[PDB]
Formats: sequence, C-alpha cells, structure tokens
Amino acid sequence: ISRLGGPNFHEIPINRPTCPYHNFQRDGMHRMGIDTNPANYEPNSINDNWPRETPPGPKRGGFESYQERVEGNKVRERSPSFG
Amino acid sequence: DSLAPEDGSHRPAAEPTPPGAQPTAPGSLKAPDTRNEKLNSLEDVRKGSENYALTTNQGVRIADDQNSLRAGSRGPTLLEDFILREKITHFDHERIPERIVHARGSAAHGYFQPYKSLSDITKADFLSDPNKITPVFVRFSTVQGGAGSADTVRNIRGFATKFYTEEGIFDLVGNNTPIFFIQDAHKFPDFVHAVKPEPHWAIPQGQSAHDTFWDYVSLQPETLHNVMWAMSDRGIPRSYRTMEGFGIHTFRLINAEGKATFVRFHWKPLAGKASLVWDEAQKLTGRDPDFHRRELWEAIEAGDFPEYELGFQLIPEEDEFKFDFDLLDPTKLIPEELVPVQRVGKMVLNRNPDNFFAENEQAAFHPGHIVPGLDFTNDPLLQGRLFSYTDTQISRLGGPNFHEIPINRPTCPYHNFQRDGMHRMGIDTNPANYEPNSINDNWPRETPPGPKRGGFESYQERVEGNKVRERSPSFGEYYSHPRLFWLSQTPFEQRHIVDGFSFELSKVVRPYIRERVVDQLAHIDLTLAQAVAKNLGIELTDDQLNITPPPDVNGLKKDPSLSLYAIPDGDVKGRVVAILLNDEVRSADLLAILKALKAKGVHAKLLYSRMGEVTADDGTVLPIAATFAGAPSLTVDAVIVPCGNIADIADNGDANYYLMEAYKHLKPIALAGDARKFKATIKIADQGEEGIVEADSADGSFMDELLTLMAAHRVWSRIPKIDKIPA
Amino acid sequence: DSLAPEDGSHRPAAEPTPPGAQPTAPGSLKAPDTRNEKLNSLEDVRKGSENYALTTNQGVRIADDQNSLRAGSRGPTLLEDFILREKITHFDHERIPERIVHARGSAAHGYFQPYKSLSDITKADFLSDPNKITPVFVRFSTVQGGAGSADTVRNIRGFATKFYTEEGIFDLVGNNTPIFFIQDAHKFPDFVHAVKPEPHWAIPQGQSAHDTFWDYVSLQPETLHNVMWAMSDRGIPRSYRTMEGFGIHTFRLINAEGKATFVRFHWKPLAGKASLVWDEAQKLTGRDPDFHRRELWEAIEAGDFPEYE
Amino acid sequence: DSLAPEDGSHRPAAEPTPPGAQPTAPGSLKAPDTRNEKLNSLEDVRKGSENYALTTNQGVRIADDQNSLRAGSRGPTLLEDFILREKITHFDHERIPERIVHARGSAAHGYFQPYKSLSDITKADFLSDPNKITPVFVRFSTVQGGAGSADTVRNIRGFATKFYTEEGIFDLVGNNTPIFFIQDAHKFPDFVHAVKPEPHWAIPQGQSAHDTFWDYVSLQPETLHNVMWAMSDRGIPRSYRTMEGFGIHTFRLINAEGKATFVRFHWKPLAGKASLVWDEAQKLTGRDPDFHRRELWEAIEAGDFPEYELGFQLIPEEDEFKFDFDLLDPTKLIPEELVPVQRVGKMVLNRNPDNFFAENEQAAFHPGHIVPGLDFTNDPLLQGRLFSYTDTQISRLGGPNFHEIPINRPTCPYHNFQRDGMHRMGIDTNPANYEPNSINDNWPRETPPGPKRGGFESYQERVEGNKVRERSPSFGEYYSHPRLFWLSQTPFEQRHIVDGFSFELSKVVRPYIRERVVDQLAHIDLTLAQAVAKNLGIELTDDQLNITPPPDVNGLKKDPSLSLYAIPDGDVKGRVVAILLNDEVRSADLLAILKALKAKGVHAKLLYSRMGEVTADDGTVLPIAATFAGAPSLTVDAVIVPCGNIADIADNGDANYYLMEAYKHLKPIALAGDARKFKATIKIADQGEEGIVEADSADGSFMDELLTLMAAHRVWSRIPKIDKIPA
Ligand code: HEM
Ligand code: HEM
Ligand code: HEM
Repeated sequence: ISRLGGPNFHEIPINRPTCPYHNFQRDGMHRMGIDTNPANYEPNSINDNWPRETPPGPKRGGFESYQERVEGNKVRERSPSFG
Repeated sequence: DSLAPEDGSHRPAAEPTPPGAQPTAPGSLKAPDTRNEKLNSLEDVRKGSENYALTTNQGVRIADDQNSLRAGSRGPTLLEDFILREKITHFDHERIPERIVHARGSAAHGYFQPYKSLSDITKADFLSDPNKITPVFVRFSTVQGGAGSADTVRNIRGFATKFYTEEGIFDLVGNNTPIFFIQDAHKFPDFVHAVKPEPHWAIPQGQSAHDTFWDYVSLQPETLHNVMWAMSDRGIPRSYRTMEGFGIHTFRLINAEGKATFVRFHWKPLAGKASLVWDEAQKLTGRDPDFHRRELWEAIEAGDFPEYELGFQLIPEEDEFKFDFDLLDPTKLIPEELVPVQRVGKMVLNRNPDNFFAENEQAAFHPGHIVPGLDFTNDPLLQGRLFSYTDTQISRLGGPNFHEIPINRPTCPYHNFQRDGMHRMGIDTNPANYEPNSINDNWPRETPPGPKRGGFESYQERVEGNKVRERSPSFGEYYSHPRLFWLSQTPFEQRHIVDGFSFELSKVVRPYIRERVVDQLAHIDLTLAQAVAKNLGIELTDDQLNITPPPDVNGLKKDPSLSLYAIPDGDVKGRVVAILLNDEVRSADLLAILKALKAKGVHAKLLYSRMGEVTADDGTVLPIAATFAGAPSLTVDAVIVPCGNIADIADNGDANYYLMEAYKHLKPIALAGDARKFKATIKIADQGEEGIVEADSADGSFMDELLTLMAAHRVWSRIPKIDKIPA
Repeated sequence: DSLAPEDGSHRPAAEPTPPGAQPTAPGSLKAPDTRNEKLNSLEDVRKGSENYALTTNQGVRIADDQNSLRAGSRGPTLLEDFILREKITHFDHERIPERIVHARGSAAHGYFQPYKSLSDITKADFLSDPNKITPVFVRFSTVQGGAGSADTVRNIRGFATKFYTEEGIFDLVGNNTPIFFIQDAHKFPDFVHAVKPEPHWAIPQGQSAHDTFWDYVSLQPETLHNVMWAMSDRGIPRSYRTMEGFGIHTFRLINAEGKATFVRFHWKPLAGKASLVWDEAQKLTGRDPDFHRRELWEAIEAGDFPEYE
Repeated sequence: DSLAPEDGSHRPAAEPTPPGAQPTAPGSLKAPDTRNEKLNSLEDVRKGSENYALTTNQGVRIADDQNSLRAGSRGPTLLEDFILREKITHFDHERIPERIVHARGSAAHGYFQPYKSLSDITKADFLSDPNKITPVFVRFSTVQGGAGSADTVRNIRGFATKFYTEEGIFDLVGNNTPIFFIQDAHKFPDFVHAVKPEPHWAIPQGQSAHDTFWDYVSLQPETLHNVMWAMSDRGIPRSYRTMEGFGIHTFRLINAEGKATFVRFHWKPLAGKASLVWDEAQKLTGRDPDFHRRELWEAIEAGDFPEYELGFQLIPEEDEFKFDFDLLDPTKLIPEELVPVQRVGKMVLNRNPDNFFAENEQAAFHPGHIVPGLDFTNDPLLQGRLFSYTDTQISRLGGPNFHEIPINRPTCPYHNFQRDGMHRMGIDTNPANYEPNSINDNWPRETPPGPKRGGFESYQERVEGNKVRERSPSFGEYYSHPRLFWLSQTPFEQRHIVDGFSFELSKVVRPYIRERVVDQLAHIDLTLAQAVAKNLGIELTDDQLNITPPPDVNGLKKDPSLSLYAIPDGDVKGRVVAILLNDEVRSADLLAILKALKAKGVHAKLLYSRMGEVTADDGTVLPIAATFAGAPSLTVDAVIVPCGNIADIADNGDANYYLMEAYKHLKPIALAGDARKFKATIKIADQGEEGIVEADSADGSFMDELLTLMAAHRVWSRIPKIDKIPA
C-alpha cells in the first residue's frame, strides 16, 4: 500500500492476473479499471447478483479454507515444542 | 498598516457569550483559561500571529505579498520566484483524503471523571479513582456524506471519544444507536457501497433514499433493526448534545484478579434526548448545512457544555447464554429492563479546537486502541474493525507516524524500537532499535501484567472450533428486536417511522424493491407494514397479512428506554427562542421575556425585516440579530411575538411564514396582546389550542407556560392539525 | 440468483428515455451505440460483470463472500483470512484528496467540430477542418465546497473542457463569468482561504456569506467586478446547460505564418441563458443537493444533449 | 531483561576517542556537551529509552514482545492482535523514496562564523558580525548510486550546507568541482538518465563506466570540462574532509545600499586536498562500501572535526563581460589567477546526528533557499534548479509540510497564512488565514526591505529580449577549460586522468563510442588523446593529429590551484597507520611508534593474524584491533612494521600482501629492525628507496621521516616502480 502507492497495485501491468478478476471493489489511487457494473455491492438484484460466489469443488471452484480444528486459549506464547 | 477598526469590533470577548453575540474564534483565544493536560501539552505546537513578520516557511521575511516577480510590471512571471512557488505549492497540497465513512464530523476538547473507583470490575487506570481526570477529544459525525455534506441529514451518527489516559490512549468509537446494520465486518464494503452515492453518477449525497440501499436491506434482513432506528427520529438529532451514544459491541472489563465481565458502553446526554422532525431537518440541510457543527461550537462558547454520563451494562461471564439473543451479535441490543445501565462517570466538552484541519480533520480514532483492564470479544463485526482502522490511517494520514500528529499523541510516555516512516518527528537516541539487546541493557523493557501500570495481556478465552467462514446460527434471527423497538415508541414516534420508510421508499425507482421492503416489514409488525404499504400504493397479500409476529425478547414486549420521548428528561438550558419585532414594540413585554429566558439559560434572537435597529415604545434601542428570512424558524426551538405596532408586520409575508413553519414543526409559539392577530394565519380558534401561549401581555405566568412547553421540546398533540396549513 | 425480478424490470432500457422513466445507468450500458474516438479507446480498461465469478484482485474465486474466517462459528477472526483483508484494505483506501478548489463537479463525454477551417488565424489542428471531429470530456463545477457539497449554491461555476486533439490534449479551463476575482496568481491562496470555510470551525460550506470573504473583498476592490457577477443571478444557474462559459484570460492564436492574434474564449449555451432565483436555489440545496449533477445526467439520458457554441 | 555485561563495557565513553577504540554512538550520547542553537532546539523531539517501559505508539505497555496472540500455543494468529499489527505496520512502512540524485550521503552538525563583517558587500545577517555564530547541518554525497551504494566510487561529490540563520534558512548546495556537466537545467533528466544504471537491466550501480554515459558525453562536448574533473583523482577523494567545495553558479551579493556584486562560493578544506588512487578506491568499494561515512563519523568522535574555510570570488557588475567565457555558464570555472578567493569564514563540523534516518535521510536542501543579502543570476542551470528542489521534496518527504520535520525547521520565527497539508504539525490560532485582513489587524505583516531584518526584494536586474528557447552563443565553447585543467595537473595527475578515461572507455561495449570520445579528447590536447588512444588500441588519424589546440583562458595556460597536489597542503592529524604485529614485538619500538603518532594526532590500528592479545618482549599485553584481512591496507594511510619475532609473520601471505598492496597504492611504509626482511616482498634494493623508511630500530629520526612522508600523502616517485609488482 505505501510502496506501490495504493490498493490498485494489482493493476500495475507486471502484477496483473492473466485470468479473469471481477469483484465489487472500487476506487483507490490510480484506479485503471472502469467498472460498468451497475452494482458495487452484493447481494444485489440490480445486476442479478453478478459477479457471483462459486462453491468449492474439484476444479474452477471457490476458495474454502481447510477446516482445521483449533483448540486452545488466547495466548501470547511460544510452543514448548519450538524450544 | 492600520486595517482593524479603532473601536475594536474585529475581536470577540474572551469570555462566554450567547450564540450570535460575538464572532466565533479559535478555542485558545476564546477561552484561554479553559485548560486540561492534553490542551496544555499541545502548546508546543500552537502558533500565534500578532506582531510577527510575514515569512516563507524557511523563515525569510516577505516584502510584497501582493505580486509575483515578473520581467517588467506587465511581463512574464519568472521561475526564480521562490516566494510565490512556496506559497502556491503549499496551497496546491492542502487536501488529504477524507475519512472513508464518517467524513462529515465536528469535534471538541473536554474531560472525563469517574463517579467512584471501578477497581472491583476493571484495572483500567482511568476508572480507578474519582479524582483521576482524563482529557478527551470527541468527534461527532454522520456516516455517508463527504466532509462537505450537510449536518441534519437522516443518518446514524458517529460518537467517538479519545481518552488520553495515563496508561495509553483508549478510543471508544461508537454511534447514536445501540446496534449496527450488519453482523460480520466482511460485509462492511457491501453495506457502505449500497448506502453511499451510486457509482455511475455519484448521487445521492448524504441520503439512504435510493435504490441500492433498499436493495441491500431487502436482501439482508439483519439490517432491519438499525434501519428501524434510522427511520425513526433517532436519525435526525436536534443536536449532538441531545442524543445517546453506544459502543454497540460487547467488550470485556478485566480486573486485577483477572476476572472478565462483559460490558456494553453507553453515553447518556445530560441535556436529555431530542430530535428534529423530518421536514425541519431537510429544510435545515439547505438553510444551514452546518447546523450541528455550529450548534456544538456555539454551545461551548456560551458555556453550555455538552455533558454525558458514561454508563456500563454489565453481564457476568456465566450469563453469556442467558438471553434469547447472542451477546456477540451487534444487530441485537441489550434491553435496559433486562440489564440496567450503571452510571459510571461524566464527560464535559468545554473547549473548541484552534484549527479545524489540524485537530479535527487529522484526528485518528480506532476501537482497537484499548488499555489494560479492557479487552475485546469475538463479535465478528468488532473483530474486523480491528484491522480496518489501523490500515486506513496509513493512507489518510500519510504513513505510520500518525500518532506523532499533535492531536493524536498520548499524554503518557511512549517508548519502543519502531523507527523511520514518512514524516518521522521523534529523534531516537537509543543505541538499540531491537530487543532483546545488551547494548542498551534491554531498554525499553517489557512489563508483566499487573494490578496497575502493568503490560497488556489478553484474557485467556477458550477457543474451540474449526477454521470456518460461517455465520453462527445464534445470529440468524432478524425481526424480534425491530419489533421490540417499534412497540417501545410513542404513537407520534411510530408515525414518524412510517413516514421515514414511506418517504425513502417513494424515491426508490424499481417498484419491486419497495415491495420486497414492505414484505420485510410484514415480518416485524402488521400495522407498520400496512401504514407504509398504504403510502406506497401497495396492498398486502393474504399471506403477508397472516405472518406471525416475531416473539418477545426474554418476555419483554416493550422497553420505554428505546423511545426518545416516552419518559420525560427535557431541559431548556442552551435552547433558543426567536422573538419577532415590529417598529414600536412594547418594551415591557421584552423585559419580562428576556428576564425569564435568562433565568433558565435559554437564548434569544431578535428578528426583524431588515438589519440595524428598531426603537421600543419608550425609546429603548433594540439591535436586530437577523431577518425573518435570514434566520428562519428552522434554527430555533420556539417563537415569541411581543406586542406593539403589529400592523408593521401583520402583512409581512415572511412574518406569517415564520409562524406557519414553526407551527408545522410542532414548536411552542407564544403570542402577547396584539400579537394574537397572527392566530388567523395558523388557524387557531379563540378558546385557544394547547401549545399556543396567549395573554394580554407578556407577564410572568405567560413566560412560565412557554418555558414549560419548551421543556417538553415539541407539541405532539398538534400533529393531527398541521395537515391543513400550507407550509 | 433468483435475485432479479422475473419481469426484468431491474434493468433500465438501453435507449433514450425522459427523466424519471427508468433508473439511471452507466453510460455505456445506457447508450451502447454512442461512440467517439476517446470512448472507443477507453474500451481496454472497461470491466464487465455479467456471468463472471466473484474473485479477489489476484483472480482467486471466492466461495463465501458473507463471512470472515474464524476459529469456530462464534470465534475470533483469523489473520490468515486474506480474502477479508484484501477486501477491507481496498475499501480502507478508496479515497484520494479532493480538488483544492472546484472539488464539487459533474462531467460528461461529447465531441466538438469547427464550422469552418481557421487556418488563416491558427495552425491548431483541431480547428483546421470542418470534418475534424475532436472528442471531449467536460466537467462543470462549483468553486468553494467539498465534493460532497450542494450543487445550487451561489458560486461562480467552473467549465472545463478537455479536447483530445491529434496534436495533443488541449484543456480549456474556464468559468461561467468573463472575469476573475483577483489580478495576480500570488493572491490566489489569500482569496480562496477567505471564501472557504473559516479555519477555526470550518463553517460555512459552499457559501461566501461570512466575515472573512467580505473582509477580503472590502480590502481588495479588484474583486468587485466578479463579486457583482456572483451576487447576480449568474451565481445560481438553472442548469449547466443554460450558463455561459469563458476562458477569461487573453490567450494567443498563432498561424502558420507566425502571426499572433489575441483571443478570448467563449462558450454560448445553445439552450439559452437561465437562472434560478435565490430562495429557490437555497431550498433546492436542501431538497436536492445533487440537482445540477442529476439534471446533466438525465438530459443526456433523455437525448436533450447539452450543446455549446 | 538485565542483558548488558556487568563491567559497563557495552557503553562507549562520553569523551573524544580515536577510531576503533569504542563502539560508535548517537551524537547526543557521545558528545552531550557539544551544543549549538539548532542542536538545542531539537531537544523537544529527542526520545530517550533507559528506564522506560516498552509500549505501543499509543502508550500501552507491552507484556510479551516475543509472541503473537494465537488460539493455542501452536494455533493460528488472531486478527485482534493490535500490538503485533501496529509493530509490523510501522516496520512495513519504514521506507520513503530516496533522493532522485545524491541518494548516497553522510551528514553532520556544526557551526559557522565569519572572520569579519561583510556589510560593505552584503546585508546577509549571518555574514554581518564575526561574533555571530550560525548552526549548520552538512551532507556530503555521491551522485549516481542509490542510498545503499558504495562511498569510494569515481563520481562528483555533493557538499550541501544548511545555514540556520536569524533571517531564514540559507542552503548552499554545491559539489566538489567548480563546474557542472551541462549548461541548461532542461537537459538534467537526459544527463542523469545517461549516467544512472541503464533502464533495461539497471546496471551499473555507482559508475559512469558504461555506454549511455559516454554516448551522451560524446554528443554533448559541454560536458567535457566536468568529465575531466571526474576522471582525475578529484573523482575519488580520500575523505570528505580532504576535498574542495564549490557553489558552481555565479550568484549575487546585495548590500544595504542596493549594490549587486557577482559571487562564486568556495569551501577550502583546512585539512588539505587528498585523493585515493583508482585501484584502491575500487577495491575499497568492496572491502568497505561505508568508508567515507565511517571516516566522517569517527573523525568527529575523535575530535578531528572537519573544518572548511568559506571563500568568495567577487566580480563587479561592470566586469560581467571581461572574460573569454560567460560568467553565467556553469560549465566554465573562474580561474583563481584571474579572480582570487577572498576568505570569508570558518565552518567546523563537530557533532554526529542521533538518528541517521530522522536527521540525514529526511534533511532537505534546496539552493532556492536564500536570504536577504543574496540573490540569483540567470545562469540557466541554476534557474531550473529553483523549480526542482521544491517539487521533488513534496513526494520524497510526503507533502508540503517538510519544513516542520525537525532537522529542516528554521531556528528563527516563521509565520504566514499557509494552512493544512499532510502531516501538519503547527496548530494555527490566527483568526485570519489570508491577507489583507482586518480581523487580525493584518498580522503577520509584510516588512519593507532595509539594511537589517528587512523583507526580501529581488535585485532589479534589467531583462531584455524575446521569449526564446535558445542557448546563448557565449556558451558555445567546450574545450579551452578542459585544456586549462589538463595543463595545471602534475605529470602523475595527468597519468591518472589518462588511466581514468582509459578504464571507463574500456567498459564501453560499442567501440564507435570510444572512438568518438577519443576524437573529443583530440580537441582538447593531443598528448591526452594519444595516451588514451594507445590504451584503447586506437590510432588517431592525420586529421585528428592536426586539430589545433583550444585558446588559453584569458592568457592563462595553467593555474596551479586546479591541481590537488602541485602546491603541497599536507595535514596528518586524523590520518591512520596500520601497525603489523608479531608475537614478540620490540616493546621499545612500539612505545616510540605510538607516542610519535599520538603527538601528531595520527591514529593507529594494531593488526595481527588473529584477534585477542599478543605479549611483547617485556610482557606488555597488546590488544589487537583487527586482522590483516579484516582491516586491509586500503583503510589506512601508511604502514609500520616494528621489530620482533618477524618469522612469526614473514611466512604469512596476508602480511606480505598487506605490504604489497600498500606499496602499489603509493603509501609510506616503515620497517624497523628485522622487519626489513620484508624488503624482498616488495623488491626494495639493499641501499633503500625514497618512500620506504628503514632503520635498526623505531628510534631516532625513524618516526619523523615516516611522518614527513605522511604529510606528502603518497609517494608519487614510486609510480614507475609499481607497474611490475603482482598486486
Ligand atoms: C459497531 C459498528 C461501528 C461503529 C459504531 C463505527 C463507528 C465509527 C465512527 C464513529 C467513525 C468516525 C471516527 C471519527 O470521528 O474520526 C468511524 C470511522 C471509520 N470506520 Fe467504523 N464503525 C462501525 C463499523 C465499522 C466496520 C465494520 C468497519 C470496517 C471493517 C469500519 C471502518 C471504519 C473506517 C475505515 C473509518 C475511517 C477511520 C479513519 O479514517 O480514521 N467501521 N467508524
Ligand atoms: C481565470 C481564473 C481561473 C479559472 C477560470 C479557473 C478555473 C478552474 C476550474 C474550472 C477548475 C476545475 C477543473 C476541473 O473541473 O477539474 C479549477 C481547478 C483548480 N485551479 Fe483554477 N481557475 C482560475 C484561477 C486559478 C488560479 C490563479 C490558481 C492557482 C494559482 C488555480 C488553481 C487551481 C487548482 C490547484 C485546481 C485543482 C486542479 C486539480 O486538482 O486538478 N486556479 N480551476
Ligand atoms: C550546479 C549544479 C548542481 C549542483 C552543484 C547540485 C548539487 C546537489 C546536491 C549536493 C544534492 C544533494 C543535497 C542533499 O545532500 O540532500 C542535490 C540533489 C538534488 N538535485 Fe541538484 N545539483 C546540481 C544540479 C541540479 C539540476 C540542474 C537539477 C534539476 C533541475 C537538480 C535537481 C536535484 C534534485 C531533484 C535533488 C534531490 C533533492 C532532494 O531530494 O532533496 N540538481 N544536488
């Protein structure tokens, strides 16, 4: 954000995905993309909710975190196993 | 040089004066002996003016600040004019990004003190002793509009307090309603994009009355509770002095024993609760878009300091699951009938800033700024807030040293190993910039948590679950709190809610959105749903008519603590009366009027059809503050018309309009003697009407009646009668 | 999803429609057949939306755009939630500084064409051929208020035209009166500080009706000419369509022979000149602070294109 | 924790100490008693450390600065960890853009004082009284490379002086040669782009030895003058204390009567002029890229304060056109034989900064910062500079309030009507932010110009001509000044210039560029051009051999002030000697060596094959400063090898290479007793050689002889002899 001058660093040519990117983020310094989506929020009806969430699955699916089990108290502590 | 007048009209008195009596001024010049530890510590950066030479920023004296350097007096401007370029450069760079939300806000300095030591429930140092005075800087705001938008919009309001404590800055960043629109911070950009001006054309400014906002609400029923509040008169406060504050989230208090108590924060306005009515607020956005900013500043200048009582709703850790809502759900309020607010301390705002930009615009409040004795909870809205406020400040205030901007500085010591960053002020002398180090004997050093002056340690809450992006099922109830709020409102408050929904939804262009909203209302209350439907030309279906009302909240149907007005707490000190003058006023009326107002600390403004002065029957020279059209009734709490040559004004279209408007807006009107000729313009019958004061003259009883009306704020009984006046 | 209505009435008609008949829309969705060279060259940065998956800016498809990642469904949000942090980060950084002056403004695309070749008096390419069409972008504005202030204030108005010519960008940066308040640029910060909200309390917005402005004026009689314009109904135009524009300064035209001619620039509203009255303008700042922005947008959507000579 | 050693040895003595004796430290800790007005004014932002608790930036004490907050000690890190996030946020945002040029530089605090009042020629307050002391801050720099590049590159050096005067900041922003490369500021991006790393791959750092530089030079002969200076040993100074300084441009002095005198600024090093040799400089960029930065700091810690004398070349307005060259042409120097330098005052640099980033990196110097008594001229390079420094500072330092960053602040009053901008520190209380105003009686006010404390008014120079983009024909001569410089150099200086051109052009990949430069050299001097050609395998054509040499400069063939060495000025104080130890050193030799060096303020470093201690013949325990490989001969000015058990080190290749390197780089070497066994490594004849000091012992004249050589800096007569040695 400071080094590249703002939140549109992904629009700097070397950083750009070659695959599709579409979402409801807008504005920021040096904004290159001109969004035509009538909607900048979801859920929306005015654009039939596009672009849409995608369920996870075997290929071309949405990102879902592995549901790791977390069990512990809130601590600032180094694990004994690291010592 | 010799430009000020020799009489000295140019410079306001360094002493409390009523609104409009003197030109307003920087706080340090207006009240140079109002002091607190923060205000004193800002003295190193305060810059004066008088008797100094005009210079560049480099300290070079300027000879001619009227002209560029050119080759010949009609020639081209020269690149070597460093005086011009410095001056234009600084101008060209004055602006910084406004806040993403709450850009529009007004701020003041003050102090807080507790009523008693709270050490049984929290080790927070600022709450440990009633003699501990904590300086505060408080900023009130709207939500949606830009920094240049209007004050009396319909909006939630922001109420942010920076406590400069001896153990760290604590920012309590709250709003004027006890819940928020959404449950999880991940949705904040969606909600805020929906409410903000629409992205193709950037309209409308400062209004939720447009398609995208109601589209989102209609699709996200969690929003309905706060939408209810916004549509009520809560959304249009009379002044920042007369609204409540809430932290919204459940936080924790942590005592020296390490016991955690759940807490929700409250601010109670000691002036009492009071709101405008919609038409008055909307008109006020056009006549004075600075109305609330002005009202705050002038209240402080007059000595009418905004005062608030800090209150805590306290819930034992073992009571976490004892309600039929989730304590961690920020769309749910805790009804005061179930958990009372313990009155904990008082905050007084008693000094305006010196420079709006330096102190208000650059101030940085963040709810993550807590101190030992306080802690967070898992509220998923609060959790995400913790990331945002730090992050946004990096661009808005130009880098990671924003805490060195004077207004933001702690008054207490700060020492750590952090270095550099844009505009670094502090020059560090520590041999070491890392720890652990031997080369400076490890200083500055960590401090173990403790009862007092201890280091921060988080409360060791048990976390048990899988890594999931999932809304807790406990949060999945959307209607019962909107209902509790609705049932708690007076009939005139309910009608104003109906009117707010009806007015907003009428501006929504896609009819299907209006219908989907009315459907949601039908899940809350049928009377509300029908009243709004009727104003929209919508007919509820068979099905909609038969939607079962949501259940009570722990057996509560209503809670009068949620109404603005149900329980009297009205107060007149600092309110304002317009007095309509004529060319020969009955001096005796004026003396009695002014004496009674002064007694109660109510201010007056003397209005006529031109500036200057009129003379009272007995040669008393009366100065006019403004014209009828120049200071409309919108800006006052009541209107009194005294006796005299009423023919001078009884045909004045503006004089009549003034009264018609005040009448429409349910304001107390008092008519003395020949002032009663005006009764015709507002169609009042001879036997009177409750809320209109009329006597032969402006006697002591006449003023008493008027001040009683003013303490009840507005004349709610008049509502069925305002239909039939064209104003 | 099932989210749009079945009858398709969420969507404005892609054809000229009168004010209030349809919801307003982005220009290229509203009027997809309108084109000029500049609008065509913007096509490489236009971003659509229909039928695309919701992604991060790195192109990663998002599954749940309703929730933060937490340890347990009532637990703490985790620092590893990079979808949440990217989204909030971009939100957190949306704003840029507003313009120092003329922050409040409304703009549209269009085109310019000269009536005849002016090669006898200027070598400027955009004026060399009645067939030469030059795209433009024009922003109209007030002066004093912030980007979030009201349209129908009493103010001078800005009228700025960016001409995308074949020999460079020419910006004609004008106002709606033929003169300015001050004579020398050195005093600009003085005059603008005087008119802007006063530094102690930041009041009033969008209004010259306060002490410091009139202080400055009283002490600097050169300001009186533009002040007369501002106090007239010129200060409250009915719409940007019915005001004049002026470059104010004398500039030069230079022809191929090297001959200079002094020139002052003018815009004539082909819709004619028209203003509000003060009470109507002030009330409108309250009822519709976006009245001029809306008027401009809706005229264009209706096909009442603003025209200027 | 309690982490320092019990002896208190982690802490350097707050007293002057030789280089390497104690750990270096922040200036205010090292020299707490060294004060001036500016240093005192910075106290307000100096931050200590000792005995303070470690906090956040908000002043909250941290308990555990070793760990993030996680759910379980092996669990995920939690977003609520505000302490982690503030800490990483600050770190993440530490960097700011480096300076576009002169990014690499080293700086110190000091003071200036004039020898006598210059009131007759200038009303500049800082030059008005010999008892008036002006705080300064000075930064010396290279030109091309980034802030992390090496010190001892071949480059022009920057010499920038911020004078904190009572009537404003005056920045004198000069270089170490009296001309610049180009004539008009419009070409600065072209020249700088040509010399900087090439844009496809960003190579090479810190070097002009690449194609684009020499391409530009070959096409722009105006550059040749400064290029001659860069290729001479001027381009590789021994240290910032031993180079000259120049303002380059003609400026004006203006006295109280309004008379303008043309002036060029000079700094004379009181330590004398001295440079490295190229092979030594290049190797030093590898072995110690911070050599000049280190040398500056340690000189100051030692008490060898860098001192410079300010001098003016003064030319009457009537003599503007009396030279073969144009006074306004920054590619031309003014020969001291034609216009002497008049001594003006003395500047002493006597305190290091506390924090390099805060004071050095954020310092902002700009040659437009002048004061009444000074003015500009139409020099077209200067004229463009006035635009650039202001502009670039707005991004580098993050907005228009850079003058509020502590190092940049005037010590004198600064007041004006400028407001806001990012990072605004000053809180203005003036009711007025514009002039003319009546509301503050027009304060701060303009001040007319006058003899003292007056407003700035530009000298009313006549301007006459058309608006043109045109180089003055008076500027169109490129070769006579290069030739003047060339002819003033000693034979060994000339050889070094040939070698510099030869080495640089050999790195140019395109042979035609080498040819083009050689052709330019043939316009300057045939001997120069032939010698460079020979080194490049190029043959001059008959046409090139016949190019007539450029005319003399106003009848001057040479001017010895242009040589580094032609007129000795050899100061030995602050220089340093390597002493190569063995495991049984003659303690008598060492007493004699160390005491003689100390008496002259010459430093020593005791070197060995390992660290720790060695014990001398008589039991004296000798602490080892560094190893032979660790502190190579590059870093010292001479080498002494005392007597003892030489067999201990005669076999040590490092010890031999130490002498061979020192020998090759023309440094004095002294060998006592059996140390003379090392004569064979460096092929010294039995009878001896000028530049090698040898005796049975270090007694008698041994140390005087060595010190005499050190005063002459290097052993130039040794040059024919080094060609052979393999080092
Ligand atoms: C309980 C709900 C919330 C309340 C009571 C609240 C309150 C406020 C207030 C009063 C301000 C203005 C502070 C000032 O006067 O300077 C503000 C600003 C802000 N809010 Fe919140 N807010 C809420 C939700 C959120 C959420 C969920 C986010 C993001 C995830 C967020 C992000 C921001 C940001 C970025 C600003 C601007 C901060 C600055 O520029 O300094 N808010 N909020
Ligand atoms: C003939 C008198 C002037 C006219 C007609 C004029 C007109 C305008 C207009 C129409 C704009 C807004 C352009 C837009 O829509 O973005 C503007 C902006 C601006 N003007 Fe001028 N102006 C005048 C005088 C000045 C002077 C004397 C200065 C400074 C010395 C100045 C500095 C600025 C700046 C800093 C902006 C904001 C530019 C930006 O952020 O892009 N103006 N002016
Ligand atoms: C007589 C010829 C010149 C001399 C003696 C000179 C000297 C210097 C010095 C010593 C510095 C570094 C100051 C410091 O230590 O921070 C510097 C920086 C700089 N120079 Fe110049 N320079 C010359 C020509 C120019 C020209 C023609 C330009 C552009 C028009 C220019 C633009 C800059 C800029 C942008 C910086 C960085 C300033 C900053 O970031 O604060 N220089 N120069």
